[PDB]
Amino acid sequence: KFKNSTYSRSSVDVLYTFANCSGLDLIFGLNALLRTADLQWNSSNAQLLLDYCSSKGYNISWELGNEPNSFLKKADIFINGSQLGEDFIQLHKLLRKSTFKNAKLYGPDVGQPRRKTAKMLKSFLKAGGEVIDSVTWHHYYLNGRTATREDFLNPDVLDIFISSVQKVFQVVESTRPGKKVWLGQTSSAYGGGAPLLSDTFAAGFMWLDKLGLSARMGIEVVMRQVFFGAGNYHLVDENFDPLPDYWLSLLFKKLVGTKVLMASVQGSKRRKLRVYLHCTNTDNPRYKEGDLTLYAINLHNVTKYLRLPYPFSNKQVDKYLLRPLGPHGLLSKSVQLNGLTLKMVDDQTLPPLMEKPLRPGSSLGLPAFSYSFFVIRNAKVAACI
Amino acid sequence: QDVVDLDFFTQEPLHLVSPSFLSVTIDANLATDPRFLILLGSPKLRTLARGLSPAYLRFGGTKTDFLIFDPKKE
Ligand SMILES: [N-]=[N+]=NCCCCCCCCN1[C@@H]2[C@H](C(=O)O)[C@@H](O)[C@H](O)[C@@H](O)[C@@H]21
Ligand SMILES: *[C@@H]1O[C@H](CO)[C@@H](O)[C@H](O)[C@H]1NC(C)=O
Ligand SMILES: *[C@@H]1O[C@H](CO)[C@@H](O)[C@H](O)[C@H]1NC(C)=O
Ligand SMILES: *[C@@H]1O[C@H](CO)[C@@H](O)[C@H](O)[C@H]1NC(C)=O
Ligand SMILES: *[C@@H]1O[C@H](CO)[C@@H](O)[C@H](O)[C@H]1NC(C)=O
Ligand SMILES: [Cl-]
Ligand SMILES: [Cl-]
Ligand SMILES: [Cl-]
Repeated sequence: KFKNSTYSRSSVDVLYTFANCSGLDLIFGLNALLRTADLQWNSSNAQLLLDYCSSKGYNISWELGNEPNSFLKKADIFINGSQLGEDFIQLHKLLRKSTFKNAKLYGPDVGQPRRKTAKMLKSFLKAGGEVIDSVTWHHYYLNGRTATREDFLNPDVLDIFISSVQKVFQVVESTRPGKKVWLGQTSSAYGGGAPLLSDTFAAGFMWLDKLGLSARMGIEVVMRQVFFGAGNYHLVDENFDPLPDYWLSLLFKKLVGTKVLMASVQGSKRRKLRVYLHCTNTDNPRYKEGDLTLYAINLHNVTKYLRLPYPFSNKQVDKYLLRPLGPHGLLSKSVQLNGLTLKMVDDQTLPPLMEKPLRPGSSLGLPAFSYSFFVIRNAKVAACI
Repeated sequence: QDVVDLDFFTQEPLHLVSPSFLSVTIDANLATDPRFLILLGSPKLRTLARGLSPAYLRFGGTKTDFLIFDPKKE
């Protein structure tokens, strides 16, 4: 199914300028299937690209290969993890000889840790782990061809992610202890996404839960597949319109800080009411050092009312509750924040993200099949100062 | 019946995520679209991308391993 294609300097420029103008840091995956007669990586084409990018002053980070666990199926070539590690060492030497001698290198972008994938990741980290700056792996919950609505709302499906994360850390701690672990490509469902689901409000339960679990478990960076493109799991559709997961992602960015904390629900039902706690993002002008950001997912079919523990019970709380714009309910491509439809002011202007201040001491209402952020003002948490 | 008490651990950060914790990708396959320059030149798209800064943008996907750089191509 997959054929070789070429790309131009123009294409490289289009990509870099997009990233640069947008304040994003570009990571470029190099082709690992360029092989010598003895199945060593042939670095000649990469050398051409590195030189070009250095010639243009492009500050770029690098990867080599995507899902090398699948190379036999995709290209009838098997590359073992030991060889891949050597290939990475060879790329690292090229970077060290380039104009950006300190450029970062990530890999190996393996799929989620089945027996054979875990084996490949282990042998890769043993061989090449010294030259990678973070370990990258990928995750999807479901096949987009067969995924159901029901699956997108099922805690038993959401929970499978926990075991994948545990298995990756088990490999990493046995080979390269303390190395940073990144989700290098992830979404709800593979095969380009689940039609009519992966681009809707319903997609947000998986996305927000994955973010919460990733942060809580030690994953440092989560790369959402995709910002824009052909698959259903895009954040922005082919008309350049943002979908509900874009607005969810923007709110997360604005409200959720780097320091991860913990929340849990008493009585120990851990299933349908899912809660996460970080310090509030210190770049948000509205809030101050010490504030907390709670986020919560309600997969029950009734509203739940959450009570904050001492010493936060009477604090002013700002609610940021997301619900779909009708008539398509959870299958809507439009979302409202605290009852206001989210939409661009114009092509140059995101809207303000308006809070709903709650009555101090009130329980936090979370409707059925919904998710919300809650900022606890003047929380004065020392860990967050 | 529908009221629930939360317990919080707030003594110290349990983990520190990157400021770029929420990052994004563009699938390698998109560079095979004839309108790639129009798509990524879109001012509307760039505005939306700016809203997620700081973030990594990872260019990659299955097509990563079927893409070859050609310095001659226009
Ligand atoms: N469950 N689960 N997940 C594991 C089953 C194997 C994953 C399916 C094989 C295809 C994976 N394939 C994922 C993705 C897609 O199919 O949407 C595509 O656009 C990206 O370019 C690839 O890197 C990756
Ligand atoms: C690597 O690939 C280039 C371009 O296809 C080829 O001409 C060169 O001889 C190859 N190098 C090795 C060491 O096999
Ligand atoms: C490249 O960019 C990263 C991220 O902003 C920065 O930390 C790094 O120092 C840069 N390197 C150079 C040589 O500009
Ligand atoms: C891995 O593959 C390389 C290259 O084909 C080979 O020389 C090496 O012996 C293999 N290692 C293992 C452990 O199979
Ligand atoms: C609402 O959820 C309960 C479980 O708490 C379930 O037994 C009942 O069938 C659900 N109602 C609907 C309409 O799905
Ligand atoms: Cl292997
Ligand atoms: Cl190391
Ligand atoms: Cl695409």
